[PDB]
Amino acid sequence: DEHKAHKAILAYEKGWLAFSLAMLFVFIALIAYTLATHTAGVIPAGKLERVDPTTVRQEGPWADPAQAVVQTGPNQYTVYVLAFAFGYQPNPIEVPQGAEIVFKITSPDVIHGFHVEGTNINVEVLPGEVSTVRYTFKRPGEYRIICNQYCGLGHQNMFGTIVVKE
Amino acid sequence: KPKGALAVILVLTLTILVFWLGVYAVFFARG
Amino acid sequence: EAYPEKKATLYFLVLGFLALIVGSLFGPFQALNYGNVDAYPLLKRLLPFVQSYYQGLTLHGVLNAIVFTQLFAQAIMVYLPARELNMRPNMGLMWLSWWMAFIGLVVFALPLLANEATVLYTFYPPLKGHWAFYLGASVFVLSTWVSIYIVLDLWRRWKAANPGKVTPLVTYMAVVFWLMWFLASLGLVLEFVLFLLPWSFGLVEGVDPLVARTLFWWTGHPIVYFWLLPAYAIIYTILPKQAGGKLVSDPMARLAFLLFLLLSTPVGFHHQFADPGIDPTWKMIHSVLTLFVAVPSLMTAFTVAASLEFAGRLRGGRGLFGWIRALPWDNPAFVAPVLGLLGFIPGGAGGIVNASFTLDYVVHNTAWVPGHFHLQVASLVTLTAMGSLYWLLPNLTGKPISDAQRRLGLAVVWLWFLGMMIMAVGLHWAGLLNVPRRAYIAQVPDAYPHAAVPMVFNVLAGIVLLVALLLFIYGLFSVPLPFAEVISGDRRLVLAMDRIGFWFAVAAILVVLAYGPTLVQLFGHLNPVPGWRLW
Ligand code: HAS
Ligand code: HEM
Ligand SMILES: CCCCCCCC/C=C/CCCCCCCC(=O)OC[C@H](O)CO
Ligand SMILES: CCCCCCCC/C=C\CCCCCCCC(=O)OC[C@H](O)CO
Ligand SMILES: CCCCCCCC/C=C\CCCCCCCC(=O)OC[C@H](O)CO
Ligand SMILES: CCCCCCCC/C=C\CCCCCCCC(=O)OC[C@H](O)CO
Ligand SMILES: CCCCCCCC/C=C\CCCCCCCC(=O)OC[C@H](O)CO
Ligand SMILES: CCCCCCCC/C=C\CCCCCCCC(=O)OC[C@H](O)CO
Ligand SMILES: CCCCCCCC/C=C\CCCCCCCC(=O)OC[C@H](O)CO
Ligand SMILES: CCCCCCCC/C=C\CCCCCCCC(=O)OC[C@H](O)CO
Ligand code: CUA
Ligand SMILES: [Cu+2]
Repeated sequence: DEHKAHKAILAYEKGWLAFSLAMLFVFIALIAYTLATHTAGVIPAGKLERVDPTTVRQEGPWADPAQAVVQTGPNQYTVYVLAFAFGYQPNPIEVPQGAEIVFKITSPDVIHGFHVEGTNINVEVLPGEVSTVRYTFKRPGEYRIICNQYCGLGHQNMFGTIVVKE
Repeated sequence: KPKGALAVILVLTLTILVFWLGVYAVFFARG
Repeated sequence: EAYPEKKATLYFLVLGFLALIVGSLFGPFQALNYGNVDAYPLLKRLLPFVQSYYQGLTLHGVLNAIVFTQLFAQAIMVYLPARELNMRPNMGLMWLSWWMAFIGLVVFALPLLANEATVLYTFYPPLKGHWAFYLGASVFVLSTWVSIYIVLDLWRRWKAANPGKVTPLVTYMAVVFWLMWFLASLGLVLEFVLFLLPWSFGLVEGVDPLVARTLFWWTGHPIVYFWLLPAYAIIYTILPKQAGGKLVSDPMARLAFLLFLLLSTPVGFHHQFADPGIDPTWKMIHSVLTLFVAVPSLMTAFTVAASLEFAGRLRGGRGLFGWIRALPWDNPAFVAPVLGLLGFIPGGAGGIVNASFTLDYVVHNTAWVPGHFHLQVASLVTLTAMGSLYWLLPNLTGKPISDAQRRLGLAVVWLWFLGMMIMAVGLHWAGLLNVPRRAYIAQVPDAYPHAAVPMVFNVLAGIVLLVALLLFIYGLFSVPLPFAEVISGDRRLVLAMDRIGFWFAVAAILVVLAYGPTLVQLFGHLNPVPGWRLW
C-alpha cells in the first residue's frame, strides 16, 4: 500500500518538476525577448554617473528647468529631470510624440520614484546618481508622474506631469 | 496515482500562468 | 529543570506575538487608507505618540516583518532540532541570544516611539534615523548569529556521537537554514558596520545610497526565506501528522531545503531592477537565479499536497476532492497552515511576476508588492505560527487548550485568512492601477479614482482583520511534539545532501560570483551624500 503510494507520488512529482522547470525556462525565453525590443528602453542604463546633490540645483543641466529639454538627435530628446521633496522639474515636461526621450533623472535630497503613469517608466532616483531611461511616447496628452518611493511626509502628494504633443 | 496533488499543482500552474501572461500583456500595452 | 529549553523557547514566542499584536494594530488603519478612508485621527487619539501614517508604517513593518518573524524563527529552529535529537541547547547562549533580542528591541523601539526613526523597515539612505535605531537593530539581528552557533553546536555534538549516521531531517533543515542565514546576513551587517552606524553617530557625513541599497538587498531577500522556513519546517514535519497522514518523502524535503541554502542569497538585484548604476546583464542573471529559487517551493507545493492527500485518503476520503473534506478541519493547527498554503498559490505566482526583469516595471513600488507579500509572510508564515499555538503552547507550558479556546482559534485563523485574501485582491488590483505602495493616499482622496472597486476590498479587509486581531488578543490572553512519520519506499541523494560543509562552500561561492563584480565597481566609485530627516 504505502510502498506503492511513495512510488507513485514520487514518479509524478518528477514529471511536475520537469514541467515547472520548462515553464520557468519559457518565461526566461520570453524575458530575453523583451530585452531585444525597444520596450527594454525603460531598464536603467547600467551606468554610474555621479553628481553632487548639493550643487545640482545651482550649476549644470538641472539648474535651468526651462532648458532641460534638449534635442540630442534627429528624433531623440534628452530631458534633465530633478526629482525632489516634493515634486519634479520641469512641470511640465513637454516632449514630442514619436520622439525617443532619454530621461536623465536625479534627486537633490532623498530617493524618489519616477513612475510615469500609463507607461512602463518606473525608476528609482538616488541622490548623487543620474538614472537614465528611454521611452517613445506613442499617444499625445497628459501623463502623470507618481512618486512611489517613500521620501517623507509629502510622499502622498508628490506628482508631476509630462505633456506629449502631437 | 496522486490525483489530488496533481489538482493542486494544476491550480498553481494556471494561477502562475494567468498572473505571468496577464502582466506580460500589460507590459506591452504600456511599452 | 529537565527542559529549560522550553522556558527560553517560550520567551521567544511570547515576545514575537507581543511584537505581532503591537505591530498589527496599525494594519486595519493602513487597509482603510488603501480603501481611501482616513481613520488616523481616531488612531492618534488612542495612541497619541503616533505622529504620522509613516511612523505607524515603520512600527508595523519593523515589529511584524522583522521582530515577530525572527523571534518565531529562533523559537522554532532552535527548539525543534533539539527535541528531534533529544538534546540540550547551550542554555547560556540561548539566554544570551534572547536578551540581545529583548535589549536590542527596546533600544530601537525608543526612537521609533519618539518619531526619531521614521524611515521604513528598509531605512534607505539618505533618509537618516536616530543612532539608537541602527544600534538597537544591529544587536537584535546579531542575536541570530548566537542561535546559528547553538544549532551547529547541537549538530556537531550529535555527529560526534553518531558518525556514519546522516543528519536527521528536522536538524538537517535547521543547519542548512542557519548556514543560509549567516551567509545572507552579511550584506546588512556590512551595511550597518561600514555605513549606517558610523553615519548616525556622526563619524561620516554621507552614505552612498546605491551601495547601501545593494548591501541591503543582499540580505533583504534571504531574510524572507528565513521568515518562510520555520513555517516550512512545521508544514513538512508536523503538519502531515496534524492532518492524519505522513511525510511522503524525507529526501524531497531535504532537497527543497538544500536548494534554499544555495539560492536564497545570490538574487538581490530583483529588488534593484529600477536602480540606476547596476548593470542590466547582472539584472538578467539575478532574474534567472530568482526563477531558480522559486523551484524548492514549486517542489514543496507537490511534496506537501501529496502528503495532505495521503492523509485524507488514510482518513477515508474518496474522490478528486474527497480527500480534502476528509481532513481535520476542526484542528486549528491543521487549518491555519493549510490556509496559508492556499494563499501562497497566488503569492508565489505574483512573486514569479516580480522576478522577471521587465515585468517588474509594471508593478514595482505599487500596491501590487504589499499584496504579493501579505500572502507570503502576513498569511502563510503568520497563520502557520498562529495555529502551532495549539500544540506548541501545551508542549511548553503544560496548559491545555479547551474546546472553547480551540473554536475561537479556528474562527481567528479563518477571519485572518479571509481578510488577507480580500486585501490581497484590493492591493494587487490597485497596483495594476498604478497605485503606489507606502503611501498615505486617503490624504489625497481625489487622486486614484480609477481604483474605487479595489478600494472597497481594502476597507472590508480592514475591518475583517480588525475583528480577527481583536479576537486574537482576547484569545491569546485567555491562554511529545507531534512529529510526523515518513512514508515507506534513495540514500545516495540523502548522503550527498549531507555533505553540508561542501554545500555551504558552493552557497558562499555563488554569492561571491553574483555580488562580487558589482560591489567592487561600487566601492571604487562611492558617492556618499548627506542625510535628510523629512518627517
Ligand atoms: C516570507 C515572505 C516572502 C516569500 C516566501 C516570498 C516569495 C517570493 N518572492 Fe517576494 N518578491 C519577489 C519574488 C518572489 C519570488 C520569486 C518568490 C518565490 O519564493 C515564490 C515561490 C512560490 C511558489 C511558486 C508557489 C508555491 C505554492 C505552494 C507551496 C502552495 C502549495 C499548496 C498546498 C499544498 C495546499 C494544499 C491544500 C489543499 C487541501 C487543496 C520580488 C522580485 O523578484 C520582489 C520585489 C518586487 C518589487 O518590485 O519590489 C518581492 C518582494 C517581496 C516583499 C517586499 C519587500 C520590500 O519591502 O521591498 C516582501 C516582504 C516579500 C516577501 C516574500 N517573498 N517579497
Ligand atoms: C491586521 C493585519 C494586518 C493588516 C490589515 C495589514 C495591512 C497592511 C497594509 C494596508 C499595508 C500597506 C501599507 C502601505 O504600503 O503603505 C501593510 C504594510 C506592511 N505589512 Fe502589513 N497587515 C497586517 C499584518 C501584517 C503582518 C502579520 C506582516 C508581517 C508578517 C505584515 C508586513 C507588512 C510589511 C513588511 C509592510 C510594508 C512596510 C513598508 O513598505 O515599509 N503585515 N500592511
Ligand atoms: C466579522 C468580521 C467581518 C465583519 C463583516 C464586515 C462588516 C462590513 C459592514 C458592511 C455593511 C455595510 C455598511 C456600509 C454603510 C456605511 C458606509 C459609509 O457610511 O460609507 C463611508 C463614507 O463614504 C466615508 O465618509
Ligand atoms: C500552455 C501550457 C498549458 C499548461 C496547463 C497545465 C499543464 C499541466 C500541469 C502539470 C502537469 C504535471 C504532471 C506531469 C506528470 C507526468 C506523468 C508522469 O510522470 O507519469 C508517471 C507514471 O509512472 C506513468 O508511467
Ligand atoms: C512542447 C514543445 C515545445 C514548444 C514550447 C514553446 C513555448 C513558446 C513560448 C513562447 C515563445 C516566444 C515567442 C515570443 C514572441 C513575443 C511577441 C509578443 O508577445 O510581443 C509583441 C509586441 O508587439 C512586441 O513589441
Ligand atoms: C482580481 C484583480 C483584477 C484586476 C484587473 C486588472 C486591471 C488592469 C487594468 C489596466 C492594465 C493596464 C493599465 C495601463 C493603462 C494604459 C492607459 C494608457 O496607455 O494611457 C494613459 C495616458 O494617461 C493616456 O493619456
Ligand atoms: C486569492 C487572492 C487573489 C490574488 C490576487 C489577484 C489579483 C490580480 C489577479 C491576477 C492578475 C493577472 C494580471 C492582470 C492583468 C490582466 C489584464 C489584461 O488582460 O490586460 C491586458 C491589457 O492589454 C492591459 O491594458
Ligand atoms: C485557490 C486559492 C487561490 C488560487 C487562484 C487565485 C488566483 C486568481 C487568478 C486570477 C484572478 C483575476 C482574474 C483575471 C483578471 C481578468 C482580466 C481583467 O480583469 O481585465 C483587465 C481589463 O483591462 C479591465 O480594465
Ligand atoms: C475576496 C476573496 C475571498 C475568497 C476566499 C476564498 C478562498 C478559499 C476559501 C476557502 C478554502 C477552503 C477549501 C477547503 C474547505 C475547508 C472546509 C471543508 O472542506 O469542510 C469539511 C467539513 O467540515 C467536514 O470535515
Ligand atoms: C455579515 C458578514 C459579512 C458582511 C460583509 C459585507 C459584504 C462585503 C461587501 C461590502 C462590505 C464593504 C463595505 C465597505 C464600507 C463602505 C465602502 C466605502 O468606503 O465606499 C466608498 C465609495 O466607493 C465612495 O464613497
Ligand atoms: Cu518623492 Cu515619495
Ligand atoms: Cu526578494
